[PDB]
Amino acid sequence: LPRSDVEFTTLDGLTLRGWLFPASQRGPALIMSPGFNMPKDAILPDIAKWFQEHGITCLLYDPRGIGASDGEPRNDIDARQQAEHLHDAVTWFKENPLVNEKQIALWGLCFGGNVTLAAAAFDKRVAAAIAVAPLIDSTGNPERRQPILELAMHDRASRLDGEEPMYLPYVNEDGSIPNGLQLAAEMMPALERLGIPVENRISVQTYYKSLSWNILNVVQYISPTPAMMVTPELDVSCPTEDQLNCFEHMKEPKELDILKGKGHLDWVFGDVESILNRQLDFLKRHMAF
Amino acid sequence: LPRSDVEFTTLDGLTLRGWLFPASQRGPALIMSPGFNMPKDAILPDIAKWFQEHGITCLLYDPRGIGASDGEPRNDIDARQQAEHLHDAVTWFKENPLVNEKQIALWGLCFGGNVTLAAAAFDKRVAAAIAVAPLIDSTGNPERRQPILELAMHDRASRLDGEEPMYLPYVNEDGSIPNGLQLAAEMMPALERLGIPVENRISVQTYYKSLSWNILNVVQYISPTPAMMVTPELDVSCPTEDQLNCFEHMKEPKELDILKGKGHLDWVFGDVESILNRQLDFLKRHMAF
Ligand code: NA
Ligand code: NA
Ligand code: NA
Ligand code: NA
Repeated sequence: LPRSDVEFTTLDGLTLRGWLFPASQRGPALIMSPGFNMPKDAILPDIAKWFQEHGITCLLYDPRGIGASDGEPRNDIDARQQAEHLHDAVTWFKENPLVNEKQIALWGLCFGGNVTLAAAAFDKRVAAAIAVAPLIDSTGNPERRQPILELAMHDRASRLDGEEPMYLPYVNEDGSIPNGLQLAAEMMPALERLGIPVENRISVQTYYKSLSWNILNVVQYISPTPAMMVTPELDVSCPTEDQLNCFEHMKEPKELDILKGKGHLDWVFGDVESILNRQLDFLKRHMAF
Repeated sequence: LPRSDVEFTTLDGLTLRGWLFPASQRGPALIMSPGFNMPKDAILPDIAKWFQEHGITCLLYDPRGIGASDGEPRNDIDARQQAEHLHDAVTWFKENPLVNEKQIALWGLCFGGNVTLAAAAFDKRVAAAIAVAPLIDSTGNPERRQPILELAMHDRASRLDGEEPMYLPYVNEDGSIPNGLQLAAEMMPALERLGIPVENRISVQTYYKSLSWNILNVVQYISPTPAMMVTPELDVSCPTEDQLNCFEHMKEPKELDILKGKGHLDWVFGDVESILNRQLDFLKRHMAF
């Protein structure tokens, strides 16, 4: 079946927009969340297509302030709000007659995997959750937290006087990287090298909100919702050690797949059929289909 | 001088309302945050009068969704947002021409002490911070989180359908206390007994937000802002041990004042003059007045 443009409303009044990949008959479903500061457009659509071809209806949408979705400022990341919006997505999805409401899973890549795990921590309507190379910590060096926090205070006060929101680049003109931005600055050239457009700016408030967000503090609440982590062995962008630390904080039932020999992104050039068959088997075993 | 009605706009578009207790000349200032789900009207006004009489201009306002301030749902507690609103309160104090911009301190009681420590962790424009009997953790029995999280999920879906927000009582009809409501159910009869009006309802969304809020994530960032914790020795509502554990997570410069033989709130019948004198001495030493 062809993909559809869809939109749905959040509790806080925003329209989020995305793509629906309907399966050929009523059955399981999957809500897919993209990487850090990225729209739905890159990488995930072909994965959605693969799941759709295996009977899973997929929802792929632009988070708040990204891509085609409402939200101001743009490129202003809020994990707590984004997890909340996944609850609103589940609410929306349940009304689709192709969707068995006991077979709604969440799937997330990179920052989307952080938000996916957090949403699974809170929403027992979710039948299963998969996190692929999740971004666990944005703190960076906490002794360069001070400049960005000062910028965040200046940004508030300036916007209160009608100024535009302040943004940080992934890479300063002097070649520097702002404190919590090395993953972004590392991924951007590889993505753009492959023709994937990248918004190379992020609101300074993004760093403020992440200091109060610690996924390690809520992942113990996912259980008994089955959860799978998919961790590249050689992830230097989202440190493999961080991802395994998160897995260690989770309770059973939880399942781990290590992508042997792969980094944060280059697994897309490996045996992706076998990667997705493994995740499909996880979903089949736990959502029963 | 007489107290004035004041109001100020937050970055996210709300009008918060409060009282101003102006000192007789330009000098230090103090932003005062009340306890859990409580308006500005209780206990704090007389403390503000005392600070005003010692030369400190006080702002005492209703948090979002409380009392005279904007916010929907009502009685929906969001520590992250309330700390953000403390940043906008600092901006309002700085931008108005009554106080010395380098002598703006934060003061908070109970849950207000939590938000005060959080705000001081992020905002280096603050000259000093005082937390009195800060509420550190509202998780309650984590094995009891499920009925509330389910109600939170249901509230979201219902409100999207046009329905009114769902609230919980401090005391259920069978005499039971909802999971994170033991402090509130304990303090309510005592305040009402003294004629202090108590809103005995809390949004089900309050527990949802609080699980992603852990003040111990950020209090190590307060330093170098001088911070003072005032802890009742026999606090059974916010366990003294939680408070001291928070204090040990903080760095220097910090100062601790144990209120010997006092509970969460009954220190208000003791030697408050000497209690406040130790806080005034703390402020004088760090704000040079
Ligand atoms: Na964080
Ligand atoms: Na593997
Ligand atoms: Na509906
Ligand atoms: Na909490």
